[PDB]
Amino acid sequence: MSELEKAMVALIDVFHQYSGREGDKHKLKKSELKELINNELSHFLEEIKEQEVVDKVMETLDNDGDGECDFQEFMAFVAMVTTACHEFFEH
Amino acid sequence: MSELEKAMVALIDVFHQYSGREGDKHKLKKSELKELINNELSHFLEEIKEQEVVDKVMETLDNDGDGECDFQEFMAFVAMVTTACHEFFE
Amino acid sequence: RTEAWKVLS
Ligand SMILES: [Ca+2]
Ligand SMILES: [Ca+2]
Ligand SMILES: [Ca+2]
Ligand SMILES: [Ca+2]
Repeated sequence: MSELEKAMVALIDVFHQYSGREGDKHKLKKSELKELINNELSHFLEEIKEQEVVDKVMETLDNDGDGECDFQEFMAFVAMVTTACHEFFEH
Repeated sequence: MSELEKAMVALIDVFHQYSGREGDKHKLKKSELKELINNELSHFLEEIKEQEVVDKVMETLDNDGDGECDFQEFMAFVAMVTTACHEFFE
Repeated sequence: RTEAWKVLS
């Protein structure tokens, strides 16, 4: 396993670490996504403390109107953030 | 750093490792995307031996038409592959 | 394992 391969299995992992807490085990509800951002992206994103902040993110990630974030939506989220971090590395 | 945050840095890193080899140092030419798939995604993708595979893969990824894969284009690639693997846990 | 060219979106 390459580092790349390992990083991918890591993403599957943390998504599930959180998506299995409540409700549908394969989707993130607002509470789970909040908990994820706050515990696993603490260094990359401002902490979410306000409900209105939660809504905007989920509203950003949720494309199929169900109000949850599935894995495909989460990958879109991971790319947003990683694309952010990467810009911090063009010189 | 969380595992997730490290995982993100690893993706930036693997991209830097291959995109700086030849040509534009911030993008992947076909040879570099080929070397990257073959050396770092051997467990997820069939080894690429035919040029026509590389061409077709690049054609999918090159959404700005410049014949190469820049970083955001590379994230889209990583989301595809990862999304394929995840069906293992669908 | 899958062939890389089949990846779509
Ligand atoms: Ca859930
Ligand atoms: Ca959704
Ligand atoms: Ca290059
Ligand atoms: Ca391109």
